Amino acid sequence: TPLENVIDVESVRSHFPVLGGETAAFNNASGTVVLKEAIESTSNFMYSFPFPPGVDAKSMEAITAYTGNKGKVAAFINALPDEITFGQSTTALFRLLGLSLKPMLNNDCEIVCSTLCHEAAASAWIHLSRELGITIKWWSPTTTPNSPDDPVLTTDSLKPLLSPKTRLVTCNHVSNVVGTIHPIREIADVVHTIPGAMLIVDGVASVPHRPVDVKELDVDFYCFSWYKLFGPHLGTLYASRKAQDRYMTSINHYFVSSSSLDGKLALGMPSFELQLMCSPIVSYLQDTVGWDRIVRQETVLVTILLEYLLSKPSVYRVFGRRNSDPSQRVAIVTFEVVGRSSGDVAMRVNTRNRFRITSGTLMAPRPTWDVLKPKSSDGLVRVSFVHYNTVEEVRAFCSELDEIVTR
Amino acid sequence: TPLENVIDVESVRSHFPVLGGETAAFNNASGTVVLKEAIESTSNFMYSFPFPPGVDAKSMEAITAYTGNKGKVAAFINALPDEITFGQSTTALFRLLGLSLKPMLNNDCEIVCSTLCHEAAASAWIHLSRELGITIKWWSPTTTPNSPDDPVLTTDSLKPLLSPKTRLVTCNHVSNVVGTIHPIREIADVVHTIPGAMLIVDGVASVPHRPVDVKELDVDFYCFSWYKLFGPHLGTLYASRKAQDRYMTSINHYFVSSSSLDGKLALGMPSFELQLMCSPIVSYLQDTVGWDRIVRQETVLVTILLEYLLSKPSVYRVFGRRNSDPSQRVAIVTFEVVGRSSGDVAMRVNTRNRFRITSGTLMAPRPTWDVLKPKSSDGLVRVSFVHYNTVEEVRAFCSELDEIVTR
Repeated sequence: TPLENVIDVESVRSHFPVLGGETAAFNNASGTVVLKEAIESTSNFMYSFPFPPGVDAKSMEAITAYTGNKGKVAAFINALPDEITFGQSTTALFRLLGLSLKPMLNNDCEIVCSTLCHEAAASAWIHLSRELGITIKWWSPTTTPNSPDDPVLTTDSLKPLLSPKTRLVTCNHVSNVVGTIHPIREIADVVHTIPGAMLIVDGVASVPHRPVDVKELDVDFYCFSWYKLFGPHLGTLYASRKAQDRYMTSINHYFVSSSSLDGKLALGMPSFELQLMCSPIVSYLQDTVGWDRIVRQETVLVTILLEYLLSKPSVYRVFGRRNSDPSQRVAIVTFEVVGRSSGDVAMRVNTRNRFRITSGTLMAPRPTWDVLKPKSSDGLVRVSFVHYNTVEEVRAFCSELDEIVTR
Repeated sequence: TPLENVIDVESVRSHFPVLGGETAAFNNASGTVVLKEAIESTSNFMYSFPFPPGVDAKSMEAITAYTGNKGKVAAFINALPDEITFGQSTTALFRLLGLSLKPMLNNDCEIVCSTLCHEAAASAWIHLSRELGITIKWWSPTTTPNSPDDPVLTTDSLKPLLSPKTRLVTCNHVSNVVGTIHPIREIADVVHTIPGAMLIVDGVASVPHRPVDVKELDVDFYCFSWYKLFGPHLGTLYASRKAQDRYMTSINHYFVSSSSLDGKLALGMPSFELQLMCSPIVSYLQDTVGWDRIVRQETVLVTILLEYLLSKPSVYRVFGRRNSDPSQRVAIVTFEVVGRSSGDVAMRVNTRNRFRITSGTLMAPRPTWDVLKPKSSDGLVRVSFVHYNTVEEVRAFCSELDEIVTR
């Protein structure tokens, strides 16, 4: 039978009013449409009496709403509230984590970084390394000759780079230019065979597509960005109690208690108005739509796009996993058109403005140019779906892309 | 004649709907009510098609709106757009500026810090000093025996601490626990007698109360926080072209152009939704109400509060300038009640919940405990007005405060 939508298109898209227009949103890995309920929540807070709140009954209700919001976001990733903090961005929070870790590190310790890392991560650990006088032991992904454009992160590739002096291992849960799901719990179990070693995971390309449980991942640190999750431009970093007590030094004022992650890393007054946009998104994803429908909807969308791209192997070179299986890969699909500029293809699609896609290095030169290695000087073409995208849109996009390349 | 409001109370307070309730907002130095037009602006952006924007006509109009917003904010302080950047907070932006300056500094250079500095500043320059192996040459303010609780920042106190190896001088335009206006252009002219030396000014307690022109101040760096300015929890840092080209190193990804301040200091995707709240505030302050009415309204409010406090010298010890003159001091008034806890006084006022005030160290231990030195273990009482506060409110507050202390 022809593949159809799993979601109620109208019910889901009622929360995202701009999706009714001419242009379909196929660049969600660079930023999603904001959840209506999230905007309504921040409006209500910003129209309310300002922080810092008083001791009166109405002020205590506003404190309960703030603490409640943090409690739900913490439960979203199965963390305790004192194990999470809100920041400017993942790039910022990774840099501040570096400053927190630096005092208990030195030039004798080893940092292992995945070459599939976003520069948000790479820049943090390059800067930390340079300040400590460390040279990074870079961790290359594995390709097999039958799947040369499908880079995989394996424990077997990591083990040779590990030593008794390994202290930092850094990788992503998903690469924003590949879309493959890495085996984080397996990597964590291997990293933790080295006493003193900590695993830092960039989960920016994961948390929007899959339910996350940082305790089941047994990661030391996990970080994600709400603007790829129907939310504001705002980061959230997780740090285990063990990792906080053993590895972290406060970067905050001397008089601020350093027990919580907020205490250690929170620089100035936090953006309460942006934080309170987040609990509405948690309840929307978990309860209103649910992960079963989200994953199934996104899987069907990836099936239709891969079906068309893999149908013409002489035209399209698909990077990453060449199946739509949910446990294997999320709805981030990178490819290049053989003998054509990726920029030229993206411009032609975006100029027509029926679909919004992107091309280039996508703030990830190491995975793009050192691993995937597109023939195009302009780099990769990327289409990225979320659950509010429709089968009808993907089918129409495949027709338009075909027209552009067949000309 | 009895002092009356200069503003149209109803017209001004139409932009701040929560001001109609029971509680009067007298803790504006910790956070103001958000401008209605600012909330409406961010709503419209967040309901609009997400960034990063396309090449279509409607996307280019959204780019023009973003660039236009930055252009107006830059003109608000008489800076060029490439001389300003938005950040998480003043505390964060000062810390990132430290990282940018550090590579071209060493243990032979001297950092001079005012003891009137907020810990937002102190923490930045303490951390930078510790990383470079520098000990700060702390700059004490001047008191005279006839005005012992009125600390002043003088060029004459600064000169002995200056050497040919001075590279950083740091102070605030206004202290959040004093409210006195410091002579920044005079300090700048003196700092610039030392070639290579740069002046960094914390203007968080200034920009809400007075028009600012960073070119007339001739400061190297100026920083302020929008949440004390009827806006979001969001910082803006200015850096002169000279200061950028000569003193700053990019902390951003290797592939990002370092010509603009954004290029140098912007970590991850900026919070566009919070930035676009700012141009509405610029047009509200400059054109809708205007600085003449704002300064005159705030001056009358300070006159009524000081009048009452100075009327009972045996009860109230007033810190800072004991006049309401606009060129001398802004509407931030700190005092303590003789033989009474500052905390006890604040609790009694806030519990009644007719007025919102604050007590304590207010994230400024150095000015509070090392300069002002209140007799109370609980520190200072602070009342802070902005132009939307009324003479009727201040008169009523004076009566309530009297009742609490006369008991």
